[PDB]
Amino acid sequence: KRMPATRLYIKDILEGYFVKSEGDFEPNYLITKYARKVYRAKIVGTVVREPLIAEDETYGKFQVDDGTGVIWVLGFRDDTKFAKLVRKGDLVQVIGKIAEWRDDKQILVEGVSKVHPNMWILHRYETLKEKIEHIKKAKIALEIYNQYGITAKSKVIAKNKGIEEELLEVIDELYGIM
Amino acid sequence: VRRRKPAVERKISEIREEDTRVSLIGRVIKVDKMDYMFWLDDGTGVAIIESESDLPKVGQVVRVIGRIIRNEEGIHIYAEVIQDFSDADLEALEEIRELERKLLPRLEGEIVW
Amino acid sequence: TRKKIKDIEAGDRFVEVRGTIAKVYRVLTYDACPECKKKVDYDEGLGVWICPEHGEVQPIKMTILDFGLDDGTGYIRVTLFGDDAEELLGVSPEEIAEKIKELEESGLTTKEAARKLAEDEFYNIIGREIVVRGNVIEDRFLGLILRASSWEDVDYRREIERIKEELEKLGVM
DNA sequence: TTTTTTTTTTTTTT
Ligand SMILES: [Ca+2]
Ligand SMILES: [Ca+2]
Ligand SMILES: [Ca+2]
Ligand SMILES: [Ca+2]
Ligand SMILES: [Ca+2]
Ligand SMILES: [Zn+2]
Repeated sequence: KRMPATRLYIKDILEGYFVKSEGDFEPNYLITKYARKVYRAKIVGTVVREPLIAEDETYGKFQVDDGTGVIWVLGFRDDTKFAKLVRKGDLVQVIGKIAEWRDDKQILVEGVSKVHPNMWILHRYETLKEKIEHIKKAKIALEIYNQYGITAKSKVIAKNKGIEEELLEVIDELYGIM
Repeated sequence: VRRRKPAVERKISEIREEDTRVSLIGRVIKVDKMDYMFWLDDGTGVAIIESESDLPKVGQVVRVIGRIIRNEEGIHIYAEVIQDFSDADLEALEEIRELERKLLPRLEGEIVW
Repeated sequence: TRKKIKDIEAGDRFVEVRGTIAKVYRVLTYDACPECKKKVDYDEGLGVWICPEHGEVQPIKMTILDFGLDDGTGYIRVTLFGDDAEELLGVSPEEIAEKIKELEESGLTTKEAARKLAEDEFYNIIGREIVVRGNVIEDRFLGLILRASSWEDVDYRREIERIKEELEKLGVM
């Protein structure tokens, strides 16, 4: 299975809690301050600096600013090609895996392409809609967790209220991290 | 660690003293090709944008991301990024700016652990 | 009819999905019959192209584009053919055929050359937001594949209006 | 209406 790429503000990624999976094949993920488990990120911003391509072409990187935060986007080996596509000033949409290096979250480029200014507007509208949807669902799930915890009874109650069972596990994991 | 400060979205009339990097969106009304400067009008005011290399055309709708320069001659913006916002729906952008201003502080304050 | 990827089922018909191009599996061209668009065989004994349904035909180059699409709620494989694929790729099928030939001459099979050309030359298409319309078929191992009949650029005002409707349902407006 | 058939995973950076 290929889990979805979550459309988020760069601030939400930066303020999140990166989770490094111990297994060599388990995907790494991030848990936001609003208890959102994120495997892949989908952001829309402006390339603020001319890309950095290593002389030896081992890595290529570029910076994206969306107004809420600034994040680095990285492509390694042949993937350096992604960084060559962009230029300083381009308004782009980026999809990729969330990574953490030197305790700073970043995006491992899976795809980057130039977008129309109305796509940036659509991105902001969608990001806010998804955020409100998630917060309201997580608020109800938090009340269930505080009253019953992770039990067979709480899982039935969560399904009845349109809450995924996975959401209760995310809350428990976030409580353990904090 | 001086990390890049994200460009703060503002209107020309709402620029604050504490702002160091801003994002402005407007229409070009005058271009000085010798001093590499241009006049941007967003509807709320006119800002003098100093450009290093890219000069837009007169009447073009552009988005500028720049650093604010405060001198004895006034406040001018040293442009870092100039994007073509000619086909951009500024009505939709204005509507989303108001939605974010109203809803974002409420969403953050809903966290009761 | 607009449906989120999380709601898509096998056998779904006339589904409209708006999402981001996430992966490019294979880019290749094959000789096809101009009438039925099926793969034609070259007969070395007669020197002619034979279609199983129409016999001796003049072949046309058909482009195949296999990629993935993500809408924030799910992921789905997508396949585009001919003119729709050529329009998205921005490269002529004759030019793609020449590049596939160069890769095959280097010791790669047709399957290997198609995957290589998608990663090396058509990686630029990834990250692009598009609207795909088609029917969903279920592959016995590849999973759900959306056979896209057409693709088009996103109408941002239409999409923003859909989001405003969802915000009204949440009590924002 | 079509060709051909094996999904997705990590880790690497002056
Ligand atoms: Ca890759
Ligand atoms: Ca400039
Ligand atoms: Ca069905
Ligand atoms: Ca076609
Ligand atoms: Ca068509
Ligand atoms: Zn035929």
